[PDB]
Amino acid sequence: PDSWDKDVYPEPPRRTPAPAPQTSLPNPVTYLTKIFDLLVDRPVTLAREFIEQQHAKNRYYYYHREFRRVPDITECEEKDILCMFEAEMQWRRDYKVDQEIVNIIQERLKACQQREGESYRQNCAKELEQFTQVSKAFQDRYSDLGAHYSARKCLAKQKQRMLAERKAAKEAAA
Amino acid sequence: VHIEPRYRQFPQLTRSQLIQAEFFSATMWFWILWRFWHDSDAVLGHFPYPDPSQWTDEELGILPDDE
Amino acid sequence: MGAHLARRYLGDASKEPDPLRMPTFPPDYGFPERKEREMVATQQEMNDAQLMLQQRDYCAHYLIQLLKCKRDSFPNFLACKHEQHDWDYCEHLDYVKRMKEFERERRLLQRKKRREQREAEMARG
Amino acid sequence: SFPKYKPSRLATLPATLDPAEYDISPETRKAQAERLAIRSRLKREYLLQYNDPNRLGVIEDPALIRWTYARSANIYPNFRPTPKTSLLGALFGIGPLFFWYYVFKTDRDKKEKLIQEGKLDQTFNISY
Amino acid sequence: MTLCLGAITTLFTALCAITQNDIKKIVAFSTSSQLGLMMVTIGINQPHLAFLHICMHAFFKAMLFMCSGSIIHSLNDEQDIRKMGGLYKAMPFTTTALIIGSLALTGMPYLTGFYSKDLIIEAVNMSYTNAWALLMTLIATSLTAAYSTRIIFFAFLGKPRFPPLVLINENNPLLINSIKRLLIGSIFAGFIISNNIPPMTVPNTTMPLYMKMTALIVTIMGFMLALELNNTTYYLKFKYPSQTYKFSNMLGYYPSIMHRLPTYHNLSMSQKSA
Amino acid sequence: QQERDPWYDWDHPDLRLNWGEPIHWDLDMYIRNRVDTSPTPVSWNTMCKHLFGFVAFMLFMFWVGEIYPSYQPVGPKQYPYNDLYLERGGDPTKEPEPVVHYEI
Amino acid sequence: AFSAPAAYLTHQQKVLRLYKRALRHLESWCVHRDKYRYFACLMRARFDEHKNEKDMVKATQLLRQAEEEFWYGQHPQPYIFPESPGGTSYERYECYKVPEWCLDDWHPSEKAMYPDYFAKREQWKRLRRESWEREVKQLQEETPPGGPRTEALPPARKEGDLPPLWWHIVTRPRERPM
Amino acid sequence: DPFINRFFKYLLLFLITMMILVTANNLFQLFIGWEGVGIMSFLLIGWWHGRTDAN
Amino acid sequence: DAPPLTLEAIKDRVLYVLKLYDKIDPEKLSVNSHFMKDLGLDSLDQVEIIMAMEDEFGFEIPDIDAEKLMCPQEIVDYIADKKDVYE
Amino acid sequence: MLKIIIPTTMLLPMTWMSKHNMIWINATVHSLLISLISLSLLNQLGENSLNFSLTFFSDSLSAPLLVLTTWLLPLMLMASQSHLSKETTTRKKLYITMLILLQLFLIMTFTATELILFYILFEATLVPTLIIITRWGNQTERLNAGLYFLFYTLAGSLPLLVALVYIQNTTGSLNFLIIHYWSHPLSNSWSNIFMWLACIMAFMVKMPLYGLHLWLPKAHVEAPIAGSMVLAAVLLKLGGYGMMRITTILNPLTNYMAYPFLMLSMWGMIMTSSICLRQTDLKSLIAYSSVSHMALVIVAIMIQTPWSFMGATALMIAHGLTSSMLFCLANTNYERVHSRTMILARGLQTLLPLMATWWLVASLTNLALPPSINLIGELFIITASFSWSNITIILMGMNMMITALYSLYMLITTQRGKYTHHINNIKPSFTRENALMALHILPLLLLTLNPKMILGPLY
Amino acid sequence: YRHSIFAVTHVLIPVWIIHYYLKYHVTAKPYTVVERKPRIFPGDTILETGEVIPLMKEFPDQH
Ligand SMILES: CCCCCCCCCCCCCCCCCC(=O)OC[C@H](COP(=O)([O-])OCC(O)COP(=O)([O-])OC[C@@H](COC(=O)CCCCCCCCCCCCCCCCC)OC(=O)CCCCCCCCCCCCCCCCC)OC(=O)CCCCCCCCCCCCCCCCC
Ligand SMILES: *P(=O)(O)OCC(C)(C)[C@H](O)C(=O)NCCC(=O)NCCSC(=O)CCCCCCCCCCCCC
Repeated sequence: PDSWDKDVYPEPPRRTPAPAPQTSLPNPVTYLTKIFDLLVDRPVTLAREFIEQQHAKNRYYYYHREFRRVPDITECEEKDILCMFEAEMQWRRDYKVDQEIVNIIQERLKACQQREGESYRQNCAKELEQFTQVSKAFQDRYSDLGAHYSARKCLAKQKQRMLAERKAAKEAAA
Repeated sequence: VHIEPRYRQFPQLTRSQLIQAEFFSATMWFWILWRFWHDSDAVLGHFPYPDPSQWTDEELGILPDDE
Repeated sequence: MGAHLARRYLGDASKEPDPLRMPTFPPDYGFPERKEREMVATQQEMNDAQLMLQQRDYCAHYLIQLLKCKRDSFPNFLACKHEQHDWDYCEHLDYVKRMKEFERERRLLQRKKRREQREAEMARG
Repeated sequence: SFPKYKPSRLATLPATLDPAEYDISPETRKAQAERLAIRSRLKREYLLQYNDPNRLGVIEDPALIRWTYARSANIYPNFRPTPKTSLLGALFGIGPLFFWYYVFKTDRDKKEKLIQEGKLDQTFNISY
Repeated sequence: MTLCLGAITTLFTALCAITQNDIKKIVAFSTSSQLGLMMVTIGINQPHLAFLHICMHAFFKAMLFMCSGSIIHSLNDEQDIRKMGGLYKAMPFTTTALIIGSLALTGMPYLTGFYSKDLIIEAVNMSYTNAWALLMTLIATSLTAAYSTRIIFFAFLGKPRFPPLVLINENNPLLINSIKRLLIGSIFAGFIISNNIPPMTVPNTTMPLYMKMTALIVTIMGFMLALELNNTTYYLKFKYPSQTYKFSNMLGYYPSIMHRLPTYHNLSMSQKSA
Repeated sequence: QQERDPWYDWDHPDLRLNWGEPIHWDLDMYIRNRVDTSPTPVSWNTMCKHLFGFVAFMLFMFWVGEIYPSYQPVGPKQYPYNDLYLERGGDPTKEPEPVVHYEI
Repeated sequence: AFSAPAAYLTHQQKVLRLYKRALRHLESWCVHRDKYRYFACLMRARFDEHKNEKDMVKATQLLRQAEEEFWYGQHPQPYIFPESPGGTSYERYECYKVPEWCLDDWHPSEKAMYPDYFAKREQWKRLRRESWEREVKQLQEETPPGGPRTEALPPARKEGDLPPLWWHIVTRPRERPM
Repeated sequence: DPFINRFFKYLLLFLITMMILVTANNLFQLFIGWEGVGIMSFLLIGWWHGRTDAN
Repeated sequence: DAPPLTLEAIKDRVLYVLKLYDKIDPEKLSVNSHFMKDLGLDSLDQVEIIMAMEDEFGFEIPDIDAEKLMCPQEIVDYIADKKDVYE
Repeated sequence: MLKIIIPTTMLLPMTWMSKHNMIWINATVHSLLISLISLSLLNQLGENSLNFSLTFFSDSLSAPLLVLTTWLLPLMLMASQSHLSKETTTRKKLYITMLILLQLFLIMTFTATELILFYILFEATLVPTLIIITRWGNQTERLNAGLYFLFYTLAGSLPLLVALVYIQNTTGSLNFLIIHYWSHPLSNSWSNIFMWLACIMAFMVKMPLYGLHLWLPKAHVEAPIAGSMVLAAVLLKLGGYGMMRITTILNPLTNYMAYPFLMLSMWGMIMTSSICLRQTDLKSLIAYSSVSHMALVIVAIMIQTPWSFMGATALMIAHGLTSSMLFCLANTNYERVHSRTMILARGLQTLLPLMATWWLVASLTNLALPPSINLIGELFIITASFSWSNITIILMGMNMMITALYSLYMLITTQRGKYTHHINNIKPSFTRENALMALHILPLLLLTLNPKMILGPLY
Repeated sequence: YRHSIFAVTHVLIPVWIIHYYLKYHVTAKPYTVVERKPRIFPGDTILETGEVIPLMKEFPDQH
């Protein structure tokens, strides 16, 4: 459907086998599906058609809010409260966006596991790798900031990580 | 149906419950016999169990001890 | 249950096979030319049939055929006797192959014991 | 003869097996009569107050009041610091605290050592 | 650990069941033993057999409990097999329903319990299992036959022991129809469910003949031994109970000690110390 | 209160207490819903010994059965494609160690 | 439960209670009726054998020995009547027992739903209120100055009187209230 | 039984909680069904509230 | 459920049991005859009679109350009073 | 926040100028209106708090507590009108004035944007509470209870005042936003250790921490019904709110100074549950249950993770509602029989059916029955503690088992069994009491329906 | 008549509501309702693309 992006929420093309009966007995599932279509599907479809027809008469729109980029805590001077506040708010919004990214990847993983069913171990290796990478990056960024997390604390953690990486690289090149 | 209580005597029974109990017991035994007639391998097995002592060293790939 | 447990526990574990270590001898040791087992169903076919990984043995093709026969003849759930028997026969053949492997391991172990005993006797003499 | 029954704290001695029930002194009968008289007086008071038509309320129980007072308010005034009380209080109020502190401190020290050594499986451990 | 827990549970609960005098207690211990058997089934890596046994046991154990309740209601809230008796002819339909349920529970060769219990026993015998767990499972099957024999023998066979005022009346359509609905399932549902589900595991086609008959042999052995021991009760011979009988009847002394000692210590610590 | 007489006409039949009689310090612990101290047909020491012996025997025999298991005279089961290397989640890029099963 | 207990049990009462308890537990052991009759006749034969004993000390010793034998040989799971204290149906209906003082708190509409019953209830209440003074006076007249030495209660010594302390005995909830 | 309607309501509530437990897809919902059947068992075992053994 | 008891039914059943007792002659048995004074029984016989009535009616009479039931009419009155029988 | 503060300061003249027979009606109606107005604060932002002005601000942590206070006031009014029928009009107006002042101080406390103003207001909450307890309590022990409560709280709080003024002198501001944006690490030294001790000990005494809790049984048992309702629902949450607010500047010293408090909280949670198992007084049982729940909240705050703060907030709200309901039920039974002994009145299930239903629901919510917000908060705290260490699961499991045991023990003892024979003054439950129970319980289930409203800023 | 009135309400109305909820609201966000992919056997016809999944190789038939 056009409600969601098929690229953001991937789904393999469905392959439903054609029915090839081998008995002269009737199909109770087929009969019950026909009865369900005649008793439930058509009434709910008519009701939804009327509701959508009512909706189309008073059509109106809502928008997606856009935020421009602002200087971050690295650019903010020491004890500059206005810039610090702006950077903290931007960092919090980006944190929420990253959380939703991790949620999207996790939902993709769950859906692929359920879809593949009995052979999920092999067929879902692609989605497990993406989740592994995303979770590793997210954990490295926001692992142990604490209850009173802040952009300053995350920046300090990144500085510590960069210092450790630089020391390791210098030791390797030595 | 109203069943009068008895004192120190066998209770009053009904032909309906008598025939229902007989019918369902006969149904159980008929089902058991009918199943044992058709698929008897569900109880007695279907495939023989090999006797490994009768397998030859030729087919088991065992060379002579001296060789 | 069985006599093999009694032989291994109340007897010579050296002459009885280890189920966890079997086989302990090369596959061609005693077989001049030995043929690899033939697999009929392919990996893609088994994956499409979504057989359980416990069920993807060398008897998987008969299981796939049985599943297809069962799905097609749905209301008549008694029309797959031949396919069920074929799958069971293949499983029986696999089990007797495993039994042959166990017996081969046992007699190879006792043959090795006899050979090493004879070599020890020759060294002693 | 038959094996004897050993009474315990949580499986007491049955009345029929009590040796004191087969050695009845004349003093014991007088004591039993006195106990029955006490019970009868209490029962008479309760039954009078219970069958009074004009009573509307709860019959106060002095025994219940004494029980609830002794269980709650009369404990501290009768407490004297003795060696037994001091040892029991120290044990039951300090030992568990230090025991759990030791357990959790050792666990967290091992966890931190593993984290520093970088050989602890922390993958997928996003929520904390 | 699951296999060992299930084995000890089924053995202990069956052993406690074979000597209870309350029919509801006997059925409850039978339920516990069947749960232990299901836990054994899970422990040998046979999860689907456990679910199949869940369904079959639901059917026939529900019917058995309904028959027990009918007996209790007919005999004026009497739950003692020592006071029941003569109900084979006093109550025909509940009698035949209980006999069918007991046969299904013990693994009658083609009833509802056959398509789960027999496969469970074969899987236990044919797998890489704990020897003690396997032995306890077999003994628990025998004791299952034993306590089913006890229920039937002391509830339906013999002479009446209930009070003289006979208020027996099982002609209610509600009771009859409910037991009928749960009775057709206790005979035919196993076959239908077994033949309709797809194969969830590889079958055990090849096995020794004696190992194929292990469930039936132990079931018949338990039936015969329990029947002989129960028939010995008619003799005019009175003997004091044994240590094993006291242990089995009193639930292994587990409720006594474990319900009096730990609770006493915890409650005493609650007030004396805290 | 479980030990107390059930047939007596107590003022509090469920609690089995009379009005005005002294209340035990541990009444809240000795109610019929709580710890019971009534005599048993078997001695407490005998019950404890039997229960502990039974559970210890079961644990010991479970350990013995674990070290002496029960199996069948068969070899390991054989699976086609390198013991199902790819189906169990093997790395497609990395080449597995080949596993070959022969006829017998 | 309807009889006021005495200060002690006599030797005859002790031995009779032991006899009944032993017979009950033997019946628990001997499930079948003919076997129970046989062994109960043997038990009564034992009691008859010890029935005549001039030495009360020896009689008490025999009673103690019999009590020990019973405690050893008792059935671990004896038969108990369903309504009896150990029974499966004991105290099942205690939640359905509601008293008349709860009854008199009803709304006027609820009372009006049952016109004839409450007239008789008011007659009973008038009878209760017109007799309490006589009951308490009779109780305090007959009791010794020291106090009641037993839980027994006197009957109505007069033609126009009711037995003292009767209201709750008479108006106790029915055995199967609902 | 004076409260057979309440008894049937309790049976239906137990059935609902058991269905929740069986059909639950995540651990929190499975725990919801778990505790629901537990509390319904508590309510139905002590059906006769005047019975100390039932409590 | 069960039919209610009546005074006549209780009396008939207790007399039935007592006439099936073999130490009592049914001809000289009436609802007012005493077990000890005019029937010639003793304490053990009275205990057996009380146990028989307990079996007959399916409820237990406590030992403190059973010792005082010295007459068939007393047994009838006690059972009716306990079972709430008034007609 | 003035749109909520001023209506209470107008409730005061309304109470003092209303007619003698309309005081309760007016106070209840306008308290409900103020609660409806204060429901607007639940519309929180996802990035920062609601800064109304330089003095008052609202947050995702402050909003649910304010709504709880505004909703709790009318329930206290109903209970007070129940138990104060014979008082004179002037004393009724004084009692209502005390309740109004307490609500006003609580609102200003939860909305104060500066630490010193927060301290002033959360200390000001003592005076109306002390007056209510020591004036309208029933027993002789109300005086001793008030003394214990007042002196415990003040001995805790005075070093907090010294610490706050010292922090102001050192850093330049006590504004919460400033101390959060300008927070600096706390070095390991004796001076910083004692500053940490001052702040945390003040709030632990307010919590209360195990070993500092005796004032809670003393005050809760001996206070009137309204005092007991406000002491457990809101006044206990001042410590948790303060600890959540104050721990911004105490890091990383909290990682090392939390061990004694964590051990005390866990073991005392176990001990107070065990005490609840063997309590002869119903109010004492409820008070010790409150102690256990607040000890769990203390554990969550001390371990100090984003998952613990959410569970802590949810548990605070749920415990407030549940404790208020339990205290109300106990007060109704006390008004029936004029005694607090738990075993005095039994068979209330067969004497008062709907009240037994209210008891059952309250007991079910007291133990963590899913999907109630009690369970949500407790489970979040348990999971955070499991991440902290893997024996906290042992302690939490023991606590949960004992919690279920004592909750159902209270329910069975009070409701099940057979009624007391001689207690014949148990009139049918009043419409007012049933409405009070319904208003206690329904918001709990609605919050279960919508859980994110009480999970705090960390959500 | 009672059976018909019961069946229409208790079964028909809830199934209408549930089908409307699932078809137009639940199946409007991704991954809300996920069906396990159908099993495909050799010698089959994939309906979406008109594909023919081929048969397996010859079996080494035994008896
Ligand atoms: C620390 C130990 C840990 C042990 C762990 C392992 C435990 C395993 C236990 C297994 C079960 C044991 C038997 C039941 C015990 C309870 C008996 C009881 O209470 O009965 C009363 C109860 C009836 O009581 P009641 O009607 O209320 O009346 C009261 C009695 O009158 C009252 O009369 P009573 O008191 O005289 O009756 C009891 C008395 C008589 O009852 C019995 O003997 C019943 C059991 C008879 C059958 C079991 C033995 C033979 C089984 C195999 C036979 C065939 C073998 C194969 C042959 C062919 C091979 C090719 O029992 C005994 O004397 C003991 C026998 C059992 C011993 C168990 C193991 C040792 C326990 C500890 C040591 C002390 C033992 C001595 C006793 C205490 C000291 C004095 O009996 C029954 O209901 C029937 C019980 C037996 C039915 C089932 C029989 C078959 C199933 C068990 C055997 C396994 C068969 C399959 C094997 C498969 C292998 C692959
Ligand atoms: P009535 O008032 O006539 O009653 C006559 C009595 C018995 C009161 C006599 O007047 C009397 O007191 N006689 C002397 C005292 C006496 O008889 N003492 C001995 C009696 S006890 C006794 O002999 C019991 C022995 C056998 C029964 C023992 C029970 C043990 C078996 C139980 C096993 C448990 C399961 C079966």
